[PDB]
Amino acid sequence: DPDELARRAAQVIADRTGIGEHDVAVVLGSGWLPAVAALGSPTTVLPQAELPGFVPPTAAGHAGELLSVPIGAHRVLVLAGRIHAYEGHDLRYVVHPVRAARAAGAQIMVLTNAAGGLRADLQVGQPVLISDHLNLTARSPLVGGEFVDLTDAYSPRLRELARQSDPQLAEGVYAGLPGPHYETPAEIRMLQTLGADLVGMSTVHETIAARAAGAEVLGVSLVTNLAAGITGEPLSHAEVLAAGAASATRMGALLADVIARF
Amino acid sequence: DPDELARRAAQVIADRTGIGEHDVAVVLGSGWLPAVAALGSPTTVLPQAELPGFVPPTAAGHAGELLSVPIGAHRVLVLAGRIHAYEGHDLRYVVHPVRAARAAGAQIMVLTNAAGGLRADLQVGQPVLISDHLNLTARSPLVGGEFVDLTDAYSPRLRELARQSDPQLAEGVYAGLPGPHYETPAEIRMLQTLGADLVGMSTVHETIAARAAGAEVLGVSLVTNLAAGITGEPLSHAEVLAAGAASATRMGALLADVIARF
Amino acid sequence: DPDELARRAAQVIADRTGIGEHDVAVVLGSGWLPAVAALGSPTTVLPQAELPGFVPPTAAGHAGELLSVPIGAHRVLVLAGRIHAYEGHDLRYVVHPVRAARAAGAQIMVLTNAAGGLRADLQVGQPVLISDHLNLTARSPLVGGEFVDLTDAYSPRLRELARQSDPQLAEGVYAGLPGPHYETPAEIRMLQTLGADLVGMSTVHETIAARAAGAEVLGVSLVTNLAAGITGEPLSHAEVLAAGAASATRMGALLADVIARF
Ligand SMILES: O=c1[nH]cnc2c(C[N@@H+]3C[C@H](CO)[C@@H](O)C3)c[nH]c12
Ligand SMILES: O=c1[nH]cnc2c(C[N@@H+]3C[C@H](CO)[C@@H](O)C3)c[nH]c12
Ligand SMILES: O=c1[nH]cnc2c(C[N@@H+]3C[C@H](CO)[C@@H](O)C3)c[nH]c12
Repeated sequence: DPDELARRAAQVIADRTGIGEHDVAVVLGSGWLPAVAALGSPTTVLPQAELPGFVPPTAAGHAGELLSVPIGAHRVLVLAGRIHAYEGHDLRYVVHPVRAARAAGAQIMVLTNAAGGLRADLQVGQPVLISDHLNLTARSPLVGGEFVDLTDAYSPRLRELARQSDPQLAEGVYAGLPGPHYETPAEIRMLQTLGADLVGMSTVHETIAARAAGAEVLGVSLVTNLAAGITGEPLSHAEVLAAGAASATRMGALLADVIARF
Repeated sequence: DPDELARRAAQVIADRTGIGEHDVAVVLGSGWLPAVAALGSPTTVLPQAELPGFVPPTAAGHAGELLSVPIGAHRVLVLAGRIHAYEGHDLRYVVHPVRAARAAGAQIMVLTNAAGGLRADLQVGQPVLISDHLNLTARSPLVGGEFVDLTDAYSPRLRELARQSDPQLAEGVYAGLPGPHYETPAEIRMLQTLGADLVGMSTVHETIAARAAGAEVLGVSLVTNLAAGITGEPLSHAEVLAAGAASATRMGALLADVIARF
Repeated sequence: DPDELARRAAQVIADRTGIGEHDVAVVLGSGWLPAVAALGSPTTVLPQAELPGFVPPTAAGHAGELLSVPIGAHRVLVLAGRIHAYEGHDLRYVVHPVRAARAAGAQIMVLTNAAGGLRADLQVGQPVLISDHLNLTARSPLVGGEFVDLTDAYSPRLRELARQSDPQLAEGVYAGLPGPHYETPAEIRMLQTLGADLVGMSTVHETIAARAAGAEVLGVSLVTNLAAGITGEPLSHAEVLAAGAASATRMGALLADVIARF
């Protein structure tokens, strides 16, 4: 039962942070690890693994920590690192962090990730707001009778607030694939034909779960590389992390400022 | 064993209805529940849960009953309600009803469903004959060695008979997705590029199983809403059922008239 | 563990063939069974079922044997027949043959298969080099941390060598689907829009596993039929095998000559 698991996790979060309720939750993805400090000074930092239902993150660049940080007038839950479907876990565990955050009081989820850029105007190191997504996993974190509407899944309101922080920000459609292998050039051309501007291996299910649980979502992708075949250069996870690190300053600053505007 | 479980179901059906063999089978989908009255008067009504191999339907608007109704010169098996892949059951259970119907003698399957409309001409409340489908579930109810040809999976002959009943009936390509979450506007634009005119969360596997079993198929979608992003308005299951109810009488009358022409 | 099972299978291969190491591996797919003779005179022939981790092939036209054949200056492992995902096995077993071959020393994998033709200039009986693929199975044979780059997954270098044998060889993008049901005409139109020139039910995962393991790949499809909807004619596995048999002479000769050029 996802509901009870989330409640139990939320209770532990309240007991360890000393805060009965949090207002916003942020998940830092690949390349986003160094952006955690700019969010503010944490009042609590603990291992995600400590929390009920939390499968510890294992991918490089994912700290696997939970931080409670005051940002603006909000108490923010920072999920430094996430698990992915390609790691083999049931989607119940993949979306648990977001559900636990919701049970802890968070009504706004800021989901960040690294992504390959498909639209010609996107450059490596550029943060892109997610306007919508393409779930190409043939799966759903929802089960039986949960008919959730995904119109405005990525709140236009939150994207406008983000632009208030940095009017420069572009938007794009995120394609969520299973992974863990990167795409072939032909698959990238296919994704372009399908309307995708960004490609990654997470987020879509978490967004679906967040909406199903009544929370708004702000998605932010960091273009860590141009999609396969666009340049012809080889992609590697280390390169993804390195690319993300180069924009850590802007990223951390952006998150801190936008969240304060919520 | 699928075949043997289908035979057991067909036998219980014969015993309970007192009819040794049926000629046509109809599966009523979301919103079609109240269309049963217009089909004719049942000689027998029983719970699907009482039939071997039948996983009971659980989605709202799915009665989970089996009726034996005489329509014209045919003895018709009416499967009021169905189970869906999003309910978590293996496909053998999802296509079992159709296989049991075939074992009961049904050589024609009338698969009805609710669907979101993507093509510009479609209106809410409009019945649409399925001309072909797009299986976007990445699954199949068939196993090794079952290399079934899907050309004319939706019998042109039956669509021809349907138009004889209502000359104004339009046709469309149905895209079958996993569900249970509705599609994002971006996914809808993607489906239009893929050639989809209607979008749903059932039917495709049942059609495949029916063809593999040697039965002809007539697919009928009731546009219960325009696809996500077309109107921007929210989608909800209650609304799907409500829309279906507004057209239930017409749908039942249509089915009765078409089937009598078989 | 996949790697351990692979190394173990490789030790058995070495022992039963008396050959401590092989240089090239070739997988013969549907319709390719008779092309084995032209490869050369085998020094050892044994059932795949007798090797660790090898699930026996079951589809008609797949011998299920492993042959050690000297071709040119190379010691070649010939996998006569393969298993498919539609047979229900975990992808670990589907890609095991390739991983075992790599562990046995093979740094080049020649993956052959039967495929439906989508591009208008491709004819039944025509061999087509795979330039790239579209993995439309929503799956991957890899697990967490195995972020493999798939640029040039099908070695341009090996395709060049292939053309030195037959300068008239055409290239095409292969779409890998789950199967086992054949595609609907609407699905074929979709595949064309997605950039597919060939459609099949294997190879993509084996290619991914090969690349992840450090082996180059040469993919060769034999157009055994025009895709569904192109002609309207019925498709069947027997016809696929018959079509393949009609070009077995050309294929066996092609394989023997190309491998000798490696
Ligand atoms: O080109 C790409 N294709 C698919 N995903 C990504 C990502 C995103 N994350 C990064 C990480 C792999 O390096 C995995 O969890 C996917 C960055 N670039 C790409
Ligand atoms: O817009 C749509 N997208 C996907 N499926 C449907 C359906 C069909 N059924 C209806 C039902 C959900 O309300 C589920 O079993 C899917 C109607 N409208 C849509
Ligand atoms: O039209 C086609 N669609 C999908 N696969 C194939 C193939 C390839 N193999 C052949 C075999 C089925 O007959 C199965 O393992 C798929 C040949 N023609 C087609």
